[PDB]
Amino acid sequence: MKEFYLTVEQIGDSIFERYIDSNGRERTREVEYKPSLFAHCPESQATKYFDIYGKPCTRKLFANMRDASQWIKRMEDIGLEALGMDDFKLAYLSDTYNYEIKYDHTKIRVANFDIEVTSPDGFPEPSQAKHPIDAITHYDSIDDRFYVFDLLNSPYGNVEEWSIEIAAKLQEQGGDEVPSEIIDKIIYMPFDNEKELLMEYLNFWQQKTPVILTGWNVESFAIPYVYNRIKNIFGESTAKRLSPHRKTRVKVIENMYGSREIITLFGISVLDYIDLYKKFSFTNQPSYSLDYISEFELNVGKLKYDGPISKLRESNHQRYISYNIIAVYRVLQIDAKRQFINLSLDMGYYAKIQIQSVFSPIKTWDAIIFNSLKEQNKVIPQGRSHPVQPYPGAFVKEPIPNRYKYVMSFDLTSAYPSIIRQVNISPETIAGTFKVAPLHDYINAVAERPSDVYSCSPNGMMYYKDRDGVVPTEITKVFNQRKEHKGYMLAAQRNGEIIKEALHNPNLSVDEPLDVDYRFDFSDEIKEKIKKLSAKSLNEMLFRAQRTEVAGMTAQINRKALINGLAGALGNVWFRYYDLRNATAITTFGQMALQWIERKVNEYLNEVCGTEGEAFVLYGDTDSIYVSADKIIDKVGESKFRDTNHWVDFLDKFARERMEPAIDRGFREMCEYMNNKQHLMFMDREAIAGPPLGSKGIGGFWTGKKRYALNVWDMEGTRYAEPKLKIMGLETQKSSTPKAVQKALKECIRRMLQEGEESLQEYFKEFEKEFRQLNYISIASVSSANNIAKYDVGGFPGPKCPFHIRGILTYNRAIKGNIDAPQVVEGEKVYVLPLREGNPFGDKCIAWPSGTEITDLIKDDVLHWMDYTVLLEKTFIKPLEGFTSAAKLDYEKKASLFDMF
DNA sequence: CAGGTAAGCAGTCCGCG
DNA sequence: GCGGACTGCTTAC
Ligand SMILES: Nc1nc2c(ncn2[C@H]2C[C@H](O)[C@@H](COP(=O)(O)OP(=O)(O)OP(=O)(O)O)O2)c(=O)[nH]1
Ligand SMILES: [Ca+2]
Ligand SMILES: [Ca+2]
Ligand SMILES: [Ca+2]
Ligand SMILES: [Ca+2]
Ligand SMILES: [Ca+2]
Repeated sequence: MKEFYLTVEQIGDSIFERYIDSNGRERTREVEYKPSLFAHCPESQATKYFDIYGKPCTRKLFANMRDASQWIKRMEDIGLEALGMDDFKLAYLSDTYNYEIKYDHTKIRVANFDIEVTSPDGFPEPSQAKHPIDAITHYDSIDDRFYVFDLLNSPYGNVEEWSIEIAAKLQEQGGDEVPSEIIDKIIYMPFDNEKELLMEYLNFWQQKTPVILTGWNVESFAIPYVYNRIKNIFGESTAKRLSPHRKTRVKVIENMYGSREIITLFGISVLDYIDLYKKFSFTNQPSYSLDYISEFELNVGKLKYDGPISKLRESNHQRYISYNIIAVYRVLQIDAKRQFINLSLDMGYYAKIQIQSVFSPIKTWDAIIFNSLKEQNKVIPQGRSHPVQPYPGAFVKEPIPNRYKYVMSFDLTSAYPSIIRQVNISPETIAGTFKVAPLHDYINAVAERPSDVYSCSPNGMMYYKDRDGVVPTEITKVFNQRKEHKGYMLAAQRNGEIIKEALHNPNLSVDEPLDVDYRFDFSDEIKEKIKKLSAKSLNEMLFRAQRTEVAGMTAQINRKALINGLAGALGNVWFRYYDLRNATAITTFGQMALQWIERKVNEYLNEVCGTEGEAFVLYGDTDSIYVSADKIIDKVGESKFRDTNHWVDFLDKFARERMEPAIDRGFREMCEYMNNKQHLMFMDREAIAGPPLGSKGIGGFWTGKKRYALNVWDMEGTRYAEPKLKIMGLETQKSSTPKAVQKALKECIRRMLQEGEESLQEYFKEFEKEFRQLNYISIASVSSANNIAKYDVGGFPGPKCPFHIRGILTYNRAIKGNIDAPQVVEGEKVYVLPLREGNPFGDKCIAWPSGTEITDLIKDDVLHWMDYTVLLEKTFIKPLEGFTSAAKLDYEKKASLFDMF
């Protein structure tokens, strides 16, 4: 097989590389890598190296990496550019793997671990590591085994061995319900004392050294705790055995308010699953406890136990250990679904970076572009200092707040990356500038043509047309990948709808799910067999289709995020290719494109309708338009349609056969106007929206910019079995909105859009009547809690104290003195409830850690003093009032003359 | 910690005769 | 109590 790296490090003048050799074996080597850097040289100097601008360079080969780094410093002292890849391990990887890396995941050791630490005096701080580690479960991907290290004797209690037999039993049998599919994969090791446990763990770690290391909060908790505990018991040299090169570094992670400590283990790639999830999931969660996320992702119930975790080991060691094992498995289950590790490996190897660098689009693109340029013997410029400067972004149209019955939307495929490719925007393709006219002059096509030679953006920039820039070239490659995976995602989605349809008429038989590839549209034969299947088989097929869709989603949306990150990186001062001229060329072209096409669509539709000056485009954001289709439907007449699907078909046909060709002609003219390199503005129909045929539903409404709701029947070619709400920006979409309130507001909107005013009034009246029975967690608001200290003045709110911080301070006084009570963690999320006047907490609200029950100490008092009236008005009535006034609708029945009978 | 700008709403402080 | 200046938080792109 072709070799591939696992990890790479620079340690002094050596590269330390772990890799898979040509036989599939893991190896480690130390290489005295001699780096090269570059300086500009005279035109007469014969060379094959040129900077990105075509200026000749001489290569300087250094005796060692320190020599190279010192040379960079001296070049700064002289005042001359030091060119080339200054991150020497990226240069090493580029030299050693001068080919597209094909990796074999089965050979990469992926470790998933979790530790338990009993502590009677509050949260066990990793930097202190003052309490024994009493459990470790460490899953190894190569062995496919859960290795369980269990401390039986501790200063906090001596316990009996964990029983695998009890662990397997149902909760109703007194067991722990450790999933049957992992029972045979557990390797259980009990220990008489902690020193022995840790020594054996380290020997095990040396035998089975993780390449990728993951788990839940491992970077912020498990890794520093294990490192510091071992350091405290045995000394530093022993703790450094966690690194295969015996090198570690305390790394300070700092933001705008305070800092924290993590341990860098050289020769290991740590991908904490919480961070993978936050980056790659495109969710924003009220809580990031593993319990909360597992419930959300997997629909598994929380692991229940009696009493605090600080007493769980002594009271019920059996469950304590079973829960440690299940916690490790839950991360594996989430990954089986989301495939973030696979994503990271894909992106890391593609870029030729340390895998953990996938968190940084700047580093990722720096490496992609360097490797691309190196292929041509071109030489990357030195990174420079730039002051942070604001720059303009997208255009967003101000909508007229209203109901909108029939709506068709369109938006550009990969807008910003497509603009980059179309205009040819790149550091080395800048050709000059032209004298700019006001933006509206380009939008209305009255401005002088910018250039008859170069490709232009209405910010004044001109670009070469003779050859593609490296940014367009490399962005196109990742775009093509994204497009492939999105194809699979949408096929899986359409396949899901077929199954949902079939589930209306399930067959009374015993059978199996069909063995099919859900990434491809079902054939006629498959469709026929599906129509003959049982509910059991259909539901299994739906589950599989939906898992396939999720896998496609992960692969596509994060490749989209990467390419969009390149457009953004051009406006990030830490990017090697930072240039506000290029960043603004993208954003300003986008503003033009949107407003240009708004004009063209209006002109086209006024033509086909025989009107003048009428606004068909009601809204737009960045690269999208929302077109009122009422007059189109009305031109045929509603009574001509057999059912909802009939007019959806008609609008779909109108969009594809009339709208899109007109849109395309408008954009081709714009491309010619700007003299662009290639027409790539592809604005395809997104949504077809409207009320169900014959209903009193309103179809959709807008309250303002970035705040709307649509009843969608077809989304990017997926024809839904049941209408789906596309809701953007409204409170139903915000993690800060109480769970039960999101649900109720969503139902109000569904009723507005699908059923009408009377239906809405019926639901509101019921909700208002019953909501006091809702569980306190379901009606609590959520907020991130930053700067708790700033606003804390002797335990009381300081000037300008935010509402949620006030709540936290109220909580702190209420639990004061308790070493055991859960503390609110700076920067994490809290639940927030308002409190009735004259409550014993002495303030108008209380807040506590999100994803948790409030401590039993005060729970009864919170429940008793909760202000339901305020809660209802702020989270429910006020947003609903916003929706209904916008839609010109009443959520309460107004008086009428009929009342007099 | 890690990636760009636009823009919405909650809430504080305080004016507004 | 609404509106502005401001902070804080959170979404749409
Ligand atoms: N830097 C950055 N830019 C974004 C992000 N989301 C959207 N944008 C910018 C770049 C996009 O091209 C543009 C339009 O947003 P869209 O959500 O419609 O994405 P895009 O057109 O790229 O892909 P699409 O084919 O519509 O799925 O807005 C983001 O998360 N980061
Ligand atoms: Ca635990
Ligand atoms: Ca788009
Ligand atoms: Ca599309
Ligand atoms: Ca059937
Ligand atoms: Ca869009």
